[PDB]
Amino acid sequence: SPALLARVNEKKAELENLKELRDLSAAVAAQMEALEQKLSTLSSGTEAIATVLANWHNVLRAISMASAKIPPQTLVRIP
Amino acid sequence: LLSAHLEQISISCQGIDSLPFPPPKIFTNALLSNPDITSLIRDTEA
Repeated sequence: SPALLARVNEKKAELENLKELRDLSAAVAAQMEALEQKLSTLSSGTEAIATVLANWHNVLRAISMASAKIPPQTLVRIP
Repeated sequence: LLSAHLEQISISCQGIDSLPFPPPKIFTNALLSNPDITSLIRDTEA
C-alpha cells in the first residue's frame, strides 16, 4: 500500500511529463503549419524571378530571330 | 630617287584612300534615329 502510494507519485510525475510532451507536440505541428506558409511565400518569390527569366528569354529569342535574318504586319499582343 | 619619292607617295596615297573604311553598313544609327513602324531592319539605301 505505501509502496503503491509511491508508485502513484511516480505515475504523477510521468503524467506531468507526458502532458508537457503533448503540449510540445502540438506546438511542433503549429510550427510546421507556419513553416509551410513561409515556404509558400518563398516559392512565390521564386516564381516572380521565373517571370524575369521569361522576359529576358523572349528578348534573346526575339533578337536572334531579327539577328538571324538571312533571306510583315504590325499585329502583336499588348496586355 | 626622284621617281622613287613620287612612287612612294603615290603608293601611300593609294593604300590610304583605298582603305575600306567602315561605311554606313550600320543598323544602330537608323535603329535609334528613325523611330518608325517595326520591321527587321530597313537601311535607307535610297
